[PDB]
Amino acid sequence: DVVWKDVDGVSMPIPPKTHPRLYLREQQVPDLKNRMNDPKLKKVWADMIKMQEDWKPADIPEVKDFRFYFNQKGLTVRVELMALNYLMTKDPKVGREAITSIIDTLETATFKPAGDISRGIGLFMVTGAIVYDWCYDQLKPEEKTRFVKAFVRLAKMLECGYPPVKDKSIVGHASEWMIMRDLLSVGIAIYDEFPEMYNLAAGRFFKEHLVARNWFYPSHNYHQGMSYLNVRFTNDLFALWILDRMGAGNVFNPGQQFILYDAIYKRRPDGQILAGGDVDYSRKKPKYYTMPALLAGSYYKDEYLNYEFLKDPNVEPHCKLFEFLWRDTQLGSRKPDDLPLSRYSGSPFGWMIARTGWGPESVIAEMKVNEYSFLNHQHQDAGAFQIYYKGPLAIDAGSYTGSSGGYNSPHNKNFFKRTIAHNSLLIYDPKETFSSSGYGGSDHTDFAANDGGQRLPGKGWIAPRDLKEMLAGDFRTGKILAQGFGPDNQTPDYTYLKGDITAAYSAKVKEVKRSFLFLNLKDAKVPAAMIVFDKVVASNPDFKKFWLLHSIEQPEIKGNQITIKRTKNGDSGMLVNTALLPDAANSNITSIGGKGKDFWVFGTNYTNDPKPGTDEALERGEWRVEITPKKAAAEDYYLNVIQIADNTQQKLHEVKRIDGDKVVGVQLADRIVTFSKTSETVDRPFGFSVVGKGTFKFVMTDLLPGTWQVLKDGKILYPALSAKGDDGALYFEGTEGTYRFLR
Amino acid sequence: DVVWKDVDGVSMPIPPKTHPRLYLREQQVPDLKNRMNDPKLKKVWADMIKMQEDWKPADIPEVKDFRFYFNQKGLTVRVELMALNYLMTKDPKVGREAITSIIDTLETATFKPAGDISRGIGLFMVTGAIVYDWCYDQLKPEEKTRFVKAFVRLAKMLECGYPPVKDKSIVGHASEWMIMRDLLSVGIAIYDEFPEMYNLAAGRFFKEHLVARNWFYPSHNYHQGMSYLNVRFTNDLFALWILDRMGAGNVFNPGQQFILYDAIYKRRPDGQILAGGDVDYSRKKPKYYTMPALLAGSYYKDEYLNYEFLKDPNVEPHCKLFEFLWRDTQLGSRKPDDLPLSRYSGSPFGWMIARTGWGPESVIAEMKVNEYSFLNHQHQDAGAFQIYYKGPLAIDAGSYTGSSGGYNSPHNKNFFKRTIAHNSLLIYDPKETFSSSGYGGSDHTDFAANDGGQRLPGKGWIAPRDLKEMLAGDFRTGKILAQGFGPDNQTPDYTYLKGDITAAYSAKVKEVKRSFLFLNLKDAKVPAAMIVFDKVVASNPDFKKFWLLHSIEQPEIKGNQITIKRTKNGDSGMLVNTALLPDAANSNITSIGGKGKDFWVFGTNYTNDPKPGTDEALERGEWRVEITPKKAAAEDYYLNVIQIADNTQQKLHEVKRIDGDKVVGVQLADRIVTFSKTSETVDRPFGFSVVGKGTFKFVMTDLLPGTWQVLKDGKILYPALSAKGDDGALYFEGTEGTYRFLR
Ligand SMILES: O=C(O)C1=C[C@H](O)[C@@H](OS(=O)(=O)O)[C@H](O[C@H]2[C@H](O)[C@@H](NS(=O)(=O)O)[C@@H](O)O[C@@H]2COS(=O)(=O)O)O1
Ligand SMILES: O=C(O)C1=C[C@H](O)[C@@H](OS(=O)(=O)O)[C@H](O[C@H]2[C@H](O)[C@@H](NS(=O)(=O)O)[C@@H](O)O[C@@H]2COS(=O)(=O)O)O1
Ligand SMILES: [Zn+2]
Ligand SMILES: [Zn+2]
Repeated sequence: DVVWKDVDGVSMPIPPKTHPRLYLREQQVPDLKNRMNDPKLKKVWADMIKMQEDWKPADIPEVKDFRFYFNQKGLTVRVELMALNYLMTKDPKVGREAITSIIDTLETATFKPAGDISRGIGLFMVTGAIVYDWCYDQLKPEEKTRFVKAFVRLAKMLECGYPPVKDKSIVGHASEWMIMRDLLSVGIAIYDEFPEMYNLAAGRFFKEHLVARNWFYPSHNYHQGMSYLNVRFTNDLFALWILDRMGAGNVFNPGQQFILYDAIYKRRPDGQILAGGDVDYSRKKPKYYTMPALLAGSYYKDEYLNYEFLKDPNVEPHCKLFEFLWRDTQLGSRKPDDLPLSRYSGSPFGWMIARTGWGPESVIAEMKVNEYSFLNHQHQDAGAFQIYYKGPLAIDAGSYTGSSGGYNSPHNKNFFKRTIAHNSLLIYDPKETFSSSGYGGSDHTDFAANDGGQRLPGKGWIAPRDLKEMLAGDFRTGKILAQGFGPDNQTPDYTYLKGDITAAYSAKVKEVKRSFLFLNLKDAKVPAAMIVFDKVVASNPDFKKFWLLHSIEQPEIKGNQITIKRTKNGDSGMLVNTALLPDAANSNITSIGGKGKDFWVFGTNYTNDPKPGTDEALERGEWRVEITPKKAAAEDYYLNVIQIADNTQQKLHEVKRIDGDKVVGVQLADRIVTFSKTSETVDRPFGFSVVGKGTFKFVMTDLLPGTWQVLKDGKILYPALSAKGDDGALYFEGTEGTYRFLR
Repeated sequence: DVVWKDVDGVSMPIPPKTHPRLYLREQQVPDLKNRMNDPKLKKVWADMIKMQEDWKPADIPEVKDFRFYFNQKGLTVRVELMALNYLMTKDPKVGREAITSIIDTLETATFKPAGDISRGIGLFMVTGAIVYDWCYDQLKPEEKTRFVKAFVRLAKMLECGYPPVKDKSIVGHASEWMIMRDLLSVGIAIYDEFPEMYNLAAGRFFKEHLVARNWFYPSHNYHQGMSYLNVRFTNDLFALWILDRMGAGNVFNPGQQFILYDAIYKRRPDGQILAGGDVDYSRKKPKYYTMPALLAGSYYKDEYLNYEFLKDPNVEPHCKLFEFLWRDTQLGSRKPDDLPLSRYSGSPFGWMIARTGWGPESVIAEMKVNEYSFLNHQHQDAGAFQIYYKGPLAIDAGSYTGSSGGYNSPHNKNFFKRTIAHNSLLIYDPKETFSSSGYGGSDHTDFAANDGGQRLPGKGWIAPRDLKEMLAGDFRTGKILAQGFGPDNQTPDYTYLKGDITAAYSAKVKEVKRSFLFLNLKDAKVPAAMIVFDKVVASNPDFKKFWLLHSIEQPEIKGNQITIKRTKNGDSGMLVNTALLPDAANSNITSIGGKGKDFWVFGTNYTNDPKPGTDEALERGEWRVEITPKKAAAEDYYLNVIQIADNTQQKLHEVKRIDGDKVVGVQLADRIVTFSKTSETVDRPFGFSVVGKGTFKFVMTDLLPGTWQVLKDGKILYPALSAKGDDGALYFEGTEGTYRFLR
C-alpha cells in the first residue's frame, strides 16, 4: 500500500498520504479499544497513568542523566496519553490539548550536556512526533511550521547531527535510538510538510544501516557483546516495527528472528549470561533482554523469545507505550529445553555454542573464529574459547567498568579489548606498533600496549562508516575452514569448529590455525571435554609464542596438568587441562596473576578493581596460564585437552596422545579424535593404532572430502564412507586395532 | 632408492645404475622360483610354453592387425622365456642365446599398415627390452649399439612418433600401450647407453600423462566409456607397475585404487555393464575388466578388484608374462554385496550411481553432470540419466559399431556421441554449426548434424593435448551445484545430484540446470523412483526445447503418462513417467521411432543396424519420447517423475505435484521432495501443504545452508535443523499439515 521509489540506486518506501502512519495506521485504531480491555495490557496502561505524575523535587538528580529521561515522568507522558486518547476517541478538544501542551515546551526545550544526552533529546522529539502524527487533522498551518522548526532545532543537537552525516552506521551511537527510532519517527510524522528529514534519516538507514545488518543477519547473531546487544538490537527492532507499521512490510532479512537465540544458548543456571565483548558482571539479579524479546517475539510470533520476555515482563518507562501498541499477549511461550544442544553462527562470525543440557548441570562452551571485526564493543578475540560449568571456568577476562574508568580507560585500550584478555594465542614482536589514534570520544591515545596479540583494525582502532568501507578495509580477521556437530542433531556427541585466524595478526605470523573439538561425553561424572589443536608459524623464530588460559582463582600446575577450580559464590566447577603438545621436553607452563599482576601486559599491569557492590564473583579474573615452547622455532603446535567435572571429582579420564601416520590425535573415554599432523588437508592414506577396551567413537578431521575406505587390522572395516565438504571429517564406531584409511 | 632429478620443473626419477630394473629388480629374482612352483601360476606358465609354438600356416590372417600380435606366438615368446631362464639360472650361454635369437629380427622387422599396427610394433619393442635388460651383462658393446639402433628405427614407426610428439596425452592412441608400456620399457632398458628415449618418453609421461590422470583420479572414475576403460586404465596401471618395479614407488595418486569400483557398481545381473561412452552390446558373454582388475587388485591389495579378476582369470597372451611376474595369488576376494548402494564421483565428473541391491532384482540408475569433456570415446551427454531394472529401461542410445561403420561413422558423428542419443535436453537453434573437422583419423568432415544438443569442444571436435591445454580451452561443460545421499550411508532413502550444464551448450541458452532425485522406495511393488527437475532459459524464445527419454521398445503415451516396458530377452522391467511440468495446457508429448526413425536427427536417420550375431536385445534402441512446450518462451521448466517396477505391476503410486510458496515439489508413496520454483537458492521463508495418511519422508533442496526452523499448522515442529553446504538440503520426517520454513 506504500510506494517504493528508487533513491540513488537504493529502493525506498515513500510514507503514505494518511495519518496516522506512525507506530500504527487507521486500520489498527479500532483494535486499541480491545487492547485497552485486555487485562494483561491494563497493567501497562495503569503504569502509564502513574507516570503522568511529575518527578518529586527531592528525587531530581543534579546531573540530568539519560536514565533520568528513560525513567519517563510528567508532562511528556501526559501529552502522549492525551494523544492516545485523541487517537481513540477523535474528540477535537483532546487533540487540541495535546497539541497546545507540547508546542511551547518543544520549541524552547534545553538540554545540559550529560551522559548520552542525545537519548533524552531524541525521546523528547518522539513525544512531539506522536502528537504531530496522531493529532494531525487538528493541527493549524502555523503550528505545523512551528513543530517542524522545533524538530530541526532538536535534531541538530544529536551526536549524529542534522543532517545526520556524523558517526558510524554499523556501530556506535548512531546505531542506537537517534536515527532508527527518533529521527525515523519525526521524519515520518512530518513528511508532507518537510520531506527532507525522512529522506536523510531513512535514506541513511536504507543505504547503510540496513545493508550492513542484512549481511550478517543470516548467521543469526550480533557482534557488540552480551550487554550492548540490548540497545543495539532493540533499535534494529524499532526500525522493523516503525517501517512495518508505516506499511513498508518487513525491510530486514527475516533471519533477524533468530538473532536472540544466541542469548538463550548463552544463559547459565544462575540467571547470568556468558561473557563476550564489553561486559560487566553481577550476581544480584538475572540479566534480561526484555525489550528485544518483546519486539522480536511479537513481530515474528516466536514463543521461545516471548518466553524470554515473560521472565521479567517489565520494560523501561519510555517503552511502555510501545509495549501497549505492539505487544502480542496471545502468543504462547516456550522453554528452551527442546532446542538442540549445539548451535552454529556462520559467516561473518564462525561461532559455536555447545551445551550438555538446559538444566543446572549444564556445561556451556563457546568457540570463536571471527571472520570479521566490527570494533566498538567487540574484542580482538579471534580464536577465543570460553567454558562454563557451575561457575565460569575458562573465562573471557577483565571488566568494562571499574577503577580504571569507562570505555576510555587504559585497561579497555590495553587489556580488556585485546587478545591477551582471552583464551587465544600470542606472538610477541617487540617492534610491533599498535595505532589506537581514533579509539573513544575522549582521552585519546596514539598507541596502545603491545600484548603480542591481534591487530587494531581501522584508522587507528576505529570502526568503519558502513559495509562498503568495512569490506574494502582491513577488518577481515579470519576464515572458517570446517564445522559441524555430532552424529545426532538434537544431542551431538561432538561439536567441531576450525578457523584460520592469520589475518587477525600482523605480518609477524605466516600462519595461525585453531581447531576446536568439544565433546559431550554423555556422563554424569565428567560431562564434557574440549580439544584444542593449534598451529602457529611465526615470521621470525625469535617471536615468543603463548597459549593462554584465563581463570578467576589461582590454577594448580602439576607437570603437564593444569587444574582450575571454583569454590566461591556457590560455584563448584572444575577444569583440568592436559598439555599434549609441545612435548614435556619442550613446554614451559607459567601462571601470572594475583594482586598487581591480575591484568598483566608485558611490563605494565592495567588495574581495574570492581566498583563497590558489583562483580561479587570477580569474573573479571585474577589469573592466567601461559604455555610457551622452550626452543625458538618458526613452527609450533599446541595440543591441549580440557576435561570438565565438579570440584568433588578425583579421577578423571586418562588422556592419551595418538602419534600416527600423517595424523596426531587424542584418546579419552570412548572417544578418539585426529587432526592432520600439519593441520592441512589430508589427501593421502593415513593411519594410527588404537589400544583400549570397548567401543570407541571416532572423529577424523582435516580430510579431503570424498569417498574414504577404512581398514582395521589389515581387513576392510568400512568399504566406503563419505567425508563431506563442510566438516571435512569422518565419523564411525570401532574397537581397538590398527587403522588405515584410503582415499 | 632411485634418485629424482628435476627436468623442466617436473621431478623425474632416474633409472638406477643396475640390472635387471625392468618389471623387477634383483631382489625379486629369487622369488621367481617360488612363483614357478605356485599351483596358480603354473597354469599361466604352461600357457607361455604353449605360446612358444609358431602360428600354423593355415591360421595366419595375412591382414595382420593388432590382434595377430597380441595373440603372441612363436619366436618372441621363445626369447622372452629364454631371457626369463637367464634371470633365474644365470647360465651365460642362455643369456647369449636370448640376445642372438632376437638381434637380427629386431633390426630387420617390417610391419604392413593395418588396424592399430603400432600395438604389434610396441610389443616387439617390449620383447627386445626384456632381452636387453634381463640379459644386459651378456651384451657385447657392439650389440648394445645394434639394439639401440633397432629400437629407434622401430620407435619412429609408432603413431606418437619418435620423438614422441604426436597425438594426445589424456585420450587417443598415445594413452594406450605405446608410451606407457612400450617406449617407457625400452627407455628404461637402454638408459645407460641411450638416455634420450627415457628422457623423452618418461619426459612426456611425467609432464603430461601423469598430471592429467592425477587431476581426475581423486574422484575415482574414468572418462572413456565402459569399453575403452579396459585398454586405457590397463596402460595407466602398466606405468604404475613399471615405475614401481624400477624402484620409483607409486607415482600415481593412490585414488587410482578405487577407479574400477565404478564398473563394479555398473554390473547388471545379466553379466553386462551399464552403457556409457563408446560401447557395443551383447547377451552372449559377460564383460570383464580382467587386466585392470589384475593390475590394480594386485598392486593395491584390493579384494573387491581381485574378485573382479577371478570371475575370468584369463589374460591375453601378450600379458601372460606380466601375470606371472606381478599377480598376487594369496590375495583374498570379496563380492560387492556389502558395498553402499550409492557412490558419488566428484569433480571433474559429478556422477551419481544409485542401486537398490546387488542381485537380480536391483534397480541401477546413473545421473551425470560432466564438469569437463574429455572427448575421444566420451559422449556429449551432460545431464543424462540411465535406468536399468530387469533390463535396460531408460537407455543410452545408439551403438559404437554396426552398418554405419566404426568410430569415424556418420552414426557416431551425428547420433551416438551426441546429446540427442541421451536422456538429456535439446534447444534447437537452426543456425548453429557443429565443427567436427578434427574428429577421427580418417574420412574427416567439416560439420556434423544439428541435433539441438551440446557443443563440440576443442578445435573441430578433437581432444586437447594435455591438461594445460584442456583448462585453457573450451572443455568446461558443467558445474556441480549440489549432491548427497542418505539419511543412511549404506542404504539411502534418497540420492541427489544437481548440476548447471549451461556451459555444455552454445550461447543459444542463458541457463540450463538439472536436479535429479533418485528414491529408493524400499517397496515391494515399486522398488524405485526418479524425479528430474530442469530449468532451461533460451536466448531466443523460438528455439524449440526438448526433454528426451530413450527406450528399446515402443512407449505408450496416455495424457501426461509414458509407459515403457521390456518384454524380450528374459527382460521384464517397466518404467512409468508422469509429466508434471510443463502442465497439460503447455505440454506436447510425442514418440519417435521404429524402422527408419531409430536414430532420427531433424530430417535424417543415421542408420546403424547391428552386425549379425550381436546386440541380440537391441540395446541400441528404436524409440524415444520428446516433451516440448506448446508455447514459445525463453524460460521453461521440466518436472518428471519416473517409477520403476515389474511389467506385470498393475497399480503404481499416485503422483502429485506440490505447488508451494517459493518451491515446487512431488509427493508419491511416503515421499516428499521440493525444489526452488526458479531452481535458485531459497534464502527466505517458504512453505507448502501436505495431504495424505501416514508419515512422509521430506527432502527439501535448493536451500541456503544454515539453521532452518520447521513449523506445521502454525506450531514449531523442529525448532532447529541444519542445511549443510554440499547438498543444501533438509531431511526430516513428518505427517500431513501446512508447512512453513524459516531461515
Ligand atoms: O551506547 C554505547 O555504545 C555506549 C554507551 C556510553 O556512551 C559509553 O559507555 S561508558 O559510559 O561505560 O563509558 C560507550 O560509548 C562509546 C561508543 O561506543 C564509542 N563509539 S565508537 O567510536 O563507534 O566505538 C565512542 O563514541 O566512545 C563512547 C565512549 O567513549 S568516551 O565518551 O570517550 O568515554 O558505550
Ligand atoms: O583405441 C582406440 O581408442 C580406438 C581404436 C581403433 O583404432 C578405433 O576404433 S574403430 O576401429 O572401431 O574405429 C578408434 O581410434 C580412433 C581414436 O580413438 C581417435 N583418437 S582421438 O583423435 O584422440 O579422439 C582418432 O585417432 O581416430 C581413431 C579412428 O579413426 S582411424 O584411426 O582413422 O581409424 O578407437
Ligand atoms: Zn573479551
Ligand atoms: Zn552415450
